[PDB]
Amino acid sequence: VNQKEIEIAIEYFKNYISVGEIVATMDLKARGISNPQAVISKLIEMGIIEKGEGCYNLVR
Ligand SMILES: [Gd]
Ligand SMILES: [Gd]
Repeated sequence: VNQKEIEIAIEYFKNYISVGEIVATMDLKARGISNPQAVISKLIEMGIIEKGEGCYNLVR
């Protein structure tokens, strides 16, 4: 997973606190992330975001 892509996704979830799986996937691809699934998994691993039911929440 690319480091610039990690920084792009982090900034995205900071501005969008709770976002659905499908909107997040669409919006991350729009900001140049071809594989948002991989970046999202890494952000969960890092404790940046948590996964609910088809929704991602910024841990804070
Ligand atoms: Gd939780
Ligand atoms: Gd959760």
